[PDB]
Amino acid sequence: QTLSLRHAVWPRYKSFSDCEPDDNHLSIVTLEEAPFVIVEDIDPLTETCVRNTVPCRKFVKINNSTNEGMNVKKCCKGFCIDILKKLSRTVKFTYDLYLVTNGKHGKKVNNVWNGMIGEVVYQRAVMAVGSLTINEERSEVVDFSVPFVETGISVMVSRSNGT
Amino acid sequence: TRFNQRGVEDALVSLKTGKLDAFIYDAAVLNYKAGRDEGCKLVTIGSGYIFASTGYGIALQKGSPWKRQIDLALLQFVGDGEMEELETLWLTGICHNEKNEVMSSQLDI
Amino acid sequence: KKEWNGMMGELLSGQADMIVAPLTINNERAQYIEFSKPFKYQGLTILVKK
Amino acid sequence: KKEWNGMMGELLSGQADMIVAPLTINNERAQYIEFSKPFKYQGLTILVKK
Amino acid sequence: QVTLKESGPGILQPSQTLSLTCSFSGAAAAAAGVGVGWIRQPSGKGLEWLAHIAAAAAKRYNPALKSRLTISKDTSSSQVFLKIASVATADTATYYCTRAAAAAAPYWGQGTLVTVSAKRADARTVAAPSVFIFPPSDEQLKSGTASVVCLLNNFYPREAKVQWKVDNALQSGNSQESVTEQDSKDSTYSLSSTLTLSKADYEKHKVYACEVTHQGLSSPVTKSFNR
Amino acid sequence: DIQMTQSPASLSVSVGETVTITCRAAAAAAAALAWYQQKQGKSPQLLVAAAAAAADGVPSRFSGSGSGTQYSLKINSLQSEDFGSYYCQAAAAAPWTFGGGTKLEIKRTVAAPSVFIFPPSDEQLKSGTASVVCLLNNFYPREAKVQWKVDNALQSGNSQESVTEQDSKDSTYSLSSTLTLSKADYEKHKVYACEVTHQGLSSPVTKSFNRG
Amino acid sequence: TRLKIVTIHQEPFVYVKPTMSDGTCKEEFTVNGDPVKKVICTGPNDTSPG
Amino acid sequence: DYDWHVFSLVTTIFPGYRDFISFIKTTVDNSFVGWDMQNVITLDTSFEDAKTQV
Amino acid sequence: LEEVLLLDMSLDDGDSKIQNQLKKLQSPIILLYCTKEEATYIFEVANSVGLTGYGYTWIVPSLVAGDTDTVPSEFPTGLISVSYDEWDYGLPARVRDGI
Ligand SMILES: *[C@@H]1O[C@H](CO)[C@@H](O)[C@H](O)[C@H]1NC(C)=O
Repeated sequence: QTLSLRHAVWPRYKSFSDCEPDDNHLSIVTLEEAPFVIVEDIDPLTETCVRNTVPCRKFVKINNSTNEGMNVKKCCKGFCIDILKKLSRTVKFTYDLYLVTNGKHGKKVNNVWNGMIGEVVYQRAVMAVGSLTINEERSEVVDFSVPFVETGISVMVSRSNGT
Repeated sequence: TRFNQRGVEDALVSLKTGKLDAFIYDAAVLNYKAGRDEGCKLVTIGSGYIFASTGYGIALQKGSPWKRQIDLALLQFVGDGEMEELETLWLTGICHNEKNEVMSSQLDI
Repeated sequence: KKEWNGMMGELLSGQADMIVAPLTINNERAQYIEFSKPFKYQGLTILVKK
Repeated sequence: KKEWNGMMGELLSGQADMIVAPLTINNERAQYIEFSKPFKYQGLTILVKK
Repeated sequence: QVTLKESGPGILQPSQTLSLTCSFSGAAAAAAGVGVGWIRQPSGKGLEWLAHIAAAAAKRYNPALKSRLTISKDTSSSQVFLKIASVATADTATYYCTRAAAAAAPYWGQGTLVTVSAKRADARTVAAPSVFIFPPSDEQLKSGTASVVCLLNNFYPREAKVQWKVDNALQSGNSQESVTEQDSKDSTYSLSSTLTLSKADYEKHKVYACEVTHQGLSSPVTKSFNR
Repeated sequence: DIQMTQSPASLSVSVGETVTITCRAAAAAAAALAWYQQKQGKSPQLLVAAAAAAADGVPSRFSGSGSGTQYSLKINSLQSEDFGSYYCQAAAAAPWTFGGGTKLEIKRTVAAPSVFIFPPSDEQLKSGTASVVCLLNNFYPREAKVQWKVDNALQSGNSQESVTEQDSKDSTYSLSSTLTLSKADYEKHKVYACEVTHQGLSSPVTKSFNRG
Repeated sequence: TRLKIVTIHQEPFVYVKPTMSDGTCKEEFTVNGDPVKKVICTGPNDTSPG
Repeated sequence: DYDWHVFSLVTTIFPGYRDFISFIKTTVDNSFVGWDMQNVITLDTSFEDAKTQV
Repeated sequence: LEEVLLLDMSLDDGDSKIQNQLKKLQSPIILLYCTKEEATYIFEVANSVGLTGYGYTWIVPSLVAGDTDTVPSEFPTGLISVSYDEWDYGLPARVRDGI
């Protein structure tokens, strides 16, 4: 009375004989950082997502010591997920998200990229969305888009009392 | 070199109890923390006047055909106003109060 | 037919190669010109007598 | 199984005939019942101790 | 430990499917990172790209061959199945399954050869040397020193081992091993050798030749050039 | 797809001295290059990752330098385990293409080619063909050209070469060029000659085949 | 190499002033004394449209 | 399991279709996942093809 | 615009491919350009597929109408078409205006 599947994600198949690569699916890689990208366990009661969120295959290693792991389904919520929803609606492309594995955005280390940028440069993931800072060093190897929220090296102050 | 903080919450607590006079860090995350902070004791300053004023964005594979569509969609979303609606939905609408008058303490020397 | 007059009309006509000015990036312009990455983020406010 | 209890739970089973009580008109209930024309208009509010 | 082993037939007819596979040990195919890929080495040539898969279950292919390549992984046995149908005769070279850590540089295994051609149980001359002996003549052996070597030709019978009088002709003035298989166009093969041996090595009541024990018919066949 | 043209295939250095080898590709933003060393009869192995990170178990003197397009490998003192080929790949584009490489061998130039001609035998004469072999033996440099004269006319198309590997004992080559002739020209013209064009030989040793 | 640039009068982003008497540009310095950089600027007679 | 909530049903007049459509509708009624039966159709390509294509 | 359709109608096997794209026209609002001889058979194909049903709208030039006096009884009611002022602007009026 239980279902098992050989492949956790559904592979896409060539329909008949048509020379058209399925360009409308793009493995998008994200990074866990609230509130832009936040992680929720699948609702154990109904085994689904609430509609404002999106499915995402988070790869959890089996144990802190064991290197083995599974791409367990997980439910992705936030602001970047919503803007990705609107972007997918307007551009009309499907997608199969999966979270990062190295845990960081990515910084140059011995001429090697890591993290989100590392997984995007090697063309293992076409588009990358989340809380990513536009930077000069990153613009060299990766192509960015028009920013939607500003940022910088800002300062904050404790709110002083009235006088 | 002497004023480093171990973590974000460490410096946040220090500012809450006044261990440090000010905090220097990423603009958006500090805006977000000042949003949901208890009592609105933190203030972000500049109205965008920040050094190395850059933006968050979406990365793409180099020279991908998606650049034009992605950019056009993002600009359309910014122009019509749903961008700031999503902002208010998920960003720091909390606090955002007008500090009219805190109790005038004992008029000191 | 509706088209561009003055500034964007001048630039799209090829009489100039670039625009360096306080030009506001938006979807309608981004379709037919190309904007470099921004050099100053800013917004729209209101000016009134003091 | 999408089961019901309460006034509607005992009505869809046919035990009763008419619910005379402050029952609120909405979509979910109207699927398995029908409602007379509203006999008292109302809204939702809060109590706090004075 | 980290062991790579391959599995595949050494020969196949063209226009068929090859289902070679490789198993990787020392880690898992789902070990949070390092995966398995495949690389092709044409004989006496550079290399061309085939495919790879990482632990996160992402597969990438070669755009030139996005018609017939298929690949799958089995983490339970820590192995990779391959499926390559509609093969072509130009595939007569080796293959390499490789450990494919996330960097652009994978770590390679021993490698396995595949030979696809018109070679069968009745192939013409591709496999293992055939015999040719002296015919007579009285025109060339009159002035200089003499040399007696074997003529090799026309050789299908892979059921024959290759050896040349071990511990007698390794360095005894012979370029016996220098001569290799002369790859021709329409499967034609015939070769020779030479020994710059002194005169006394011919007439000392011991005429040397080439001797091979063919276990297809189990005979000690001899071989000696021509005139 | 990225083309990638390597260093000239004619590069070799004597044992124990410096050498530099660089492969040239497209000048786009491409620094994620991988460097391998190749073993004859064995599996090729890594030399440097990312053009700067030498792999584990790599001894010091294979210094991988360069940037942009020019990515070079420099060797302080060539040794026995350094022998092999050198391959290089770039990972910038979607198709990942390898390099051509270059064989490395001791640079001791001795040129004393030895030419042996052997006429067709009676078995292939019975078959209907004539396979006549011209063998160049015991010459180090890779330059070896075979010109076959039939009635003082250069022959082409039916002369196939057997370019052999560089052995390690005496570093010499044995190339056998075999000619397949029909009985028609065998009865038309009788004498055929093999000439061995060598860059070091100003007077090559040409020879015909004896009667019968 | 010569790129045609077109802009619009917008303080403090684009300051426009008349030339000197000889057609050159008056040399002024900032409060810190650094040279106030200048460009020739062939502008239309915007003072009176018509 | 593959998150393909969107679906539509089509069937012919081969026997057993009443039971199949009834069971599918009843299962749609009870489950909490919220299936979206955009249109259920029982056509017959043997008869007029125009309506089938429509 | 949904899709521009270029039709090689007089091709024997072209019709075999034609139903592949003609069936792929979902928009009720279609504009047509052909001749009357072409119009008859293209309308027959559309009817065999079902492009003449409810919702669908046909825009055609005066060429497919040919001589509107001989009304093609096969063509569907509700088809809207353009023509010159034939029955109002009479031939004597035409010639007198030309003179
Ligand atoms: C501001 O006033 C509050 C009293 O409500 C006091 O607790 C707090 O310490 C004051 N701020 C500082 C920086 O002392």
